[PDB]
Amino acid sequence: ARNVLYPLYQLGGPQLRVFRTNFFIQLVRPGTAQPEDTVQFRIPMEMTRVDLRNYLEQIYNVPVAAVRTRVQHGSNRRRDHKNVRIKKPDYKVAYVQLAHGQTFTFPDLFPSDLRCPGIPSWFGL
Amino acid sequence: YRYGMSRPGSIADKRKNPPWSRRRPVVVEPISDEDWHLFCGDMVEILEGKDAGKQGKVVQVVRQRNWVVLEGLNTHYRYIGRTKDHRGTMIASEAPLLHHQVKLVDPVDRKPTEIQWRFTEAGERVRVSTRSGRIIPKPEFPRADGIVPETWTDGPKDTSVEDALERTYVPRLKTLEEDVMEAMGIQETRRFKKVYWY
Amino acid sequence: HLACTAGIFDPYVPPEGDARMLTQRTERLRKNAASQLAIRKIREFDANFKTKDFPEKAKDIFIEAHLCLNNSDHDRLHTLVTEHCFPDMVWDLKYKTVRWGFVESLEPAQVVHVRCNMYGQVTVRLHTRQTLAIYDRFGRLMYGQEDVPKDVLEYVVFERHLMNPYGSWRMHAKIVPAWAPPKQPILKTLMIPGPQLKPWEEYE
Amino acid sequence: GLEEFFDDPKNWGEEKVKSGASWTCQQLRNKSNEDLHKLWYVLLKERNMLLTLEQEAKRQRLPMPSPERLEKVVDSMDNVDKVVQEREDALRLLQTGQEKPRPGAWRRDIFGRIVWHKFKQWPIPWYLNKRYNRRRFFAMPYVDRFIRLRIEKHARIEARKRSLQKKKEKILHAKF
Amino acid sequence: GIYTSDRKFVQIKEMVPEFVVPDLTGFKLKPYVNYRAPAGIDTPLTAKALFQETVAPAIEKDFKEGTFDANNLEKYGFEPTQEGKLFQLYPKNFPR
Amino acid sequence: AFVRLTLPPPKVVDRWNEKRALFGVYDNIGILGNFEKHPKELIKGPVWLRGWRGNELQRCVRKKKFVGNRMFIEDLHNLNKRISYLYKHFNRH
Amino acid sequence: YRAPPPPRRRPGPHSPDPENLLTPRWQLTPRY
RNA sequence: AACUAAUCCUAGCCCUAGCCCUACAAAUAUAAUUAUACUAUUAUAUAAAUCAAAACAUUUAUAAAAGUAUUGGAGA
Repeated sequence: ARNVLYPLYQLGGPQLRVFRTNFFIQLVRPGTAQPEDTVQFRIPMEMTRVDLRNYLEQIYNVPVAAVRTRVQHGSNRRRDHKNVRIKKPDYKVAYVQLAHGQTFTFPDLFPSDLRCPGIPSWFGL
Repeated sequence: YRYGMSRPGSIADKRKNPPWSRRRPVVVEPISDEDWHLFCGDMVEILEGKDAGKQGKVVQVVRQRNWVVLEGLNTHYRYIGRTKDHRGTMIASEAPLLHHQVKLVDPVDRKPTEIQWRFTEAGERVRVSTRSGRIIPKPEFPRADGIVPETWTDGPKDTSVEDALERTYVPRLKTLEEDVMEAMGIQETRRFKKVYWY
Repeated sequence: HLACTAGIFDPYVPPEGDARMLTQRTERLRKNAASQLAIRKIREFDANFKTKDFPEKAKDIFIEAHLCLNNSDHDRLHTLVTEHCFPDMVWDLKYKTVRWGFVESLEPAQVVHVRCNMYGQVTVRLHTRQTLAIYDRFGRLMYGQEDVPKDVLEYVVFERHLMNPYGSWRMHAKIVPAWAPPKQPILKTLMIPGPQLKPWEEYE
Repeated sequence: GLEEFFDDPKNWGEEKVKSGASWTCQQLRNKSNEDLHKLWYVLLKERNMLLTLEQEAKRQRLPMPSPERLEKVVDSMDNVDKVVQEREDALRLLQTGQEKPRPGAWRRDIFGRIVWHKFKQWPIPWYLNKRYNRRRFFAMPYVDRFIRLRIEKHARIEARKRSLQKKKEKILHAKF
Repeated sequence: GIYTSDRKFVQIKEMVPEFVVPDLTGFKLKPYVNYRAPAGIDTPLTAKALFQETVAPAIEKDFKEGTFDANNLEKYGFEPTQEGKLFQLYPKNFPR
Repeated sequence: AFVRLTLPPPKVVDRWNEKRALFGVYDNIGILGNFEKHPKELIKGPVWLRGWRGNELQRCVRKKKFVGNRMFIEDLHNLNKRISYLYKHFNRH
Repeated sequence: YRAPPPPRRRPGPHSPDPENLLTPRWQLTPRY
């Protein structure tokens, strides 16, 4: 869940459960060379690496061994016609290593007449 | 933004209406939804234009410019496939017709009779001729996308017809979250401490 | 929107010696089995379409279309011919002046074969003497003679959209018989370039 | 599963993938609360897979097959949320009568404007929270000049739009 | 989690959201719907409709029988307080 | 300078329209109405100059008094400053 | 065209409304 | 018939009239826009001067009666 308030927890409170998840993630081909088990993911900035582990393990039943995440700064050099800087949306790249000996490789998605020139050929005259 | 024959947002439209355009505004007389009487598929007679006096069926209506498009009428000639290798082939290209340039046709008598909007027993609004009052029923036109709802066959990720129409909701004094707990039987005895909202 | 279709539904095969040649008219009667059912389809929408009288109406359109070229009457020519015919006629005549005239027809025009949601296509046989002279932008003569008649035999196909209430007979294409003589040569001279080769490559 | 993040292998390389219309609000209302919760995940799973494919398409600089599929899913998800929210909203009014899920009230800011203030959760009461008391909900005396400007500005706005309308009217007279 | 004194992170299990994933087996609803299926006119649910569907039948039966009193409003489904429920309608105590 | 290469759009004026044709009617209200209503009473315009005329300073001063209670603070202050400059020029030079 | 009706001043007694803020004080005096 | 250039009409405004007004989520005064404790929380005296009196000093405006009676380095 993103862009929402989570209930404040105090001693003796229930466990926090998100019945419906607003986090949306996309699998991306690794730009750098990574181990085959390692997988790159683009996730919302408010999601934690633990949430991704729970997200994959619960929603997709994918076993995860290790996770490494980075935040990419979006370029703001670009400017519009009005001279207002345009900022690329910042995104987080998550390197997820599979567990149970599983291996991953990015799927291969998207597998007139020449003798008489200048006179229209229509003329027979 | 001046609306044109090209669909808004197209590459040609961007050239036609750049953000920095400051040309003299074009005047289009505002027409109310009740006032407007021209719809796609309606047989109308061109009051004025290149093909004035020829009855045709509407195929596109740009209400922003009060333009009615008749296929094969008010039609000019242009080259299709004009390229370096080939000279090109003439084609017939339609030009926009303003709303006042066409009038609806009475089916019984083929004439450009002025019409007035009025409801029917079924409740559907129908245009009625001011003179020789008659009911001009709404014409039947195929869906623009070409998809016939009945002919459509479910593909992958598409529910069957019966499944979608099934009603399972049972009115009760419980929210979705509570209902999900009841079905799944989640049990939690902890309770949040008081929170001072302010 | 298209009011004509490129190509010919059924290509009529001209027989050698037809120029020398009642007679051929009976051959259509013999071949009415192939064409009369097509003739009925044109007749159904029109009912006045007859192979005997059609050529006169078609001939006027053919002659008129050529006349528009002399006056560059593009607007008029569009009505006379179908959209397929127009690009061929006028594109190569840009920035050129042509004097075209029609000498008396050698033989009467006769319908030859017809084969049409419905575009009736009628093949017509025409032999006529004409005069042609084309000049450059500067007025220099580049093709044809101003006042010399050339006898030309060709088969002309007209096409009308039967379904449309506004459909009319407009010239669509010309069928050229193989036995027809070659066209006159151009006054100017052309050069066929030699093979183009890179510095590494050598002439062969 | 990882396969769920990607489209059907058969569909890969196809110009489009056949898909139907999005779920309408009325149909979702007929569905039960438990059914609505399940459908949200089903739509979400399809949405994520389409997002994954679209991102790869952008990287490959290739067109996305049947982009309307994502739009249909998003519309269905939005329809689901409101239908569920409608049931939540109706019950909240019945049991409590509060027109908003979050406690709030109308308060005056330091600029003299009246704005709805959404209450925040705190572990201590307001009087024991100095920082909350530090927050200013009162207007300074100098705002009186601003209040007059706001009334004048509102009057000025009416004049400007009328002037703008007059210029548009010139087009009507000029064109006709 | 919570950052306590000495700059030490201590994760709190309760504050960590847990994704409750429903079982999609046996569920007949899919992301898209047939073009063959007619669309339903939108009828947003309101408190009047919710009360009529759920609460009205009980009171109507009770009113005819005469077994109705003000003290037993909770009997027909009124909640005196939202405390004790995991999901509280107001103030909202659960995430989307 | 360079001048237009096209003529301005033609203008057609109706000299017998209701406004022009009936302009001035009832201007003799006083003599033809027994002088019950003075022709100055037929003046339409700003309130402070209906039936009255004066120089700009008098007009501005009369405007301030007539709608001073309805004048904007910004406008009233600006008018006072302008009047101050006008007063010195007329009454001292 | 026909000229509009001549302007006429309303005759007869007219009583100003005392409660109205706009009405001047002197118009509400006994002298009035 | 030439390059540089030039050509255009509304973008809009101005003055009166009329009219008082009562037009998403998330985050925020802490370090504003930082989802929860810290640290209590708070504007403003005649308006003056410039200016006029050719400097400068008291002084210097901000319906008719009438610019009259009066006031004033009796001077602006």
